[PDB]
Amino acid sequence: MNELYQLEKEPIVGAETFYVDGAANRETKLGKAGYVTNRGRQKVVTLTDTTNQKTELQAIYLALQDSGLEVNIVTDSQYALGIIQAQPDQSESELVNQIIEQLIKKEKVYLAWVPAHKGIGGNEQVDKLVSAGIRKVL
Repeated sequence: MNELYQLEKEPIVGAETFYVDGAANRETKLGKAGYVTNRGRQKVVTLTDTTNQKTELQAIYLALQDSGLEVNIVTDSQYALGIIQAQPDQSESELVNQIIEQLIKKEKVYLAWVPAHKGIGGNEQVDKLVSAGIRKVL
């Protein structure tokens, strides 16, 4: 049970695989954020005052919404990496707070991110055709 859920954030013994990634202009803290679960689900949301990593944090809540018990939350965010991993049930960022509460009523989500911007679940060397849109990730 740990603090408020099963501290995973790393390779899980055997949990469902989920994706999480959103693009929202950091400089303005706004844009889109969605996810795709192994059940073939796809959602999207707008960011408000949320940092680049928080854009993925909000989206993180998505993969955590239909996650279930134990899933693999693949999200590009070194911030969540720091907070979302540190049981942010009530620490630092406010987003991770909501994300954890949901993580509480479940098992565990493997949250990972490696220096880049195109390393998530299903991308296929393409995000959403960036045409100078105002949804760049810092």
